[PDB]
Amino acid sequence: IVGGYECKAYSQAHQVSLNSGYHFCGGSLVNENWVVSAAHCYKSRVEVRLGEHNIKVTEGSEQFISSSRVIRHPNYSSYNIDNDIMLIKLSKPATLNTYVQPVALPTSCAPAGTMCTVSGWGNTMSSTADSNKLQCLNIPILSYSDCNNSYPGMITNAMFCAGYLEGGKDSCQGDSGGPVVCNGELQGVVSWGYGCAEPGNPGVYAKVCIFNDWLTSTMASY
Ligand SMILES: [Ca+2]
Repeated sequence: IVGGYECKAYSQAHQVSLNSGYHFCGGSLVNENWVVSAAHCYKSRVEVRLGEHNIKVTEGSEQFISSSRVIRHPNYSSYNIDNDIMLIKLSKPATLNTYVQPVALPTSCAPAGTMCTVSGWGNTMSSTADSNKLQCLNIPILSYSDCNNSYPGMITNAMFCAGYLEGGKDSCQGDSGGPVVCNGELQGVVSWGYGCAEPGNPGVYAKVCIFNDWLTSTMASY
């Protein structure tokens, strides 16, 4: 997260760290057994760390659970990073408490102008911002025209832009797979962008509201 603020410890209870010897992506707990991330974060096996604030310090709030299965969207395509969503089945259910809570899947798509929160342990491009403690950022959803203008012809129906065309504030590498929460629901998944927090290069997110049929269909296929 570039230009954000350190989140109030555990204010983002659904936030998870994806770890394979080190933090490499984020994810969102959507229920006791499932995590939503980015298909570009795919690994056949990962350890999901819940209840985290400072990933480098044991706090007593964490839960480490290995995955029983990692399922990328059947239509994911890397050359254009389309359908950049993945489901992770936990090997054992998370324990919900003061530190671990799921985030609800969107009923409907949020329109342009909606103010949202993005969080993560990715690069902050700041000496002063410690990526080891969860960073938060409020970003507005951009219009389709501003989005397509920024990345001509590269925006599909499974993407939306959010952030600031002037730059300075954005998600960054390491934040990928993380949540974009708007009015208490998971609207996006940190996906891609050109650089981080650069003028004219807003962040691009996977558009969760068009994947609801696939998501629920899969969560019912345990
Ligand atoms: Ca910790």
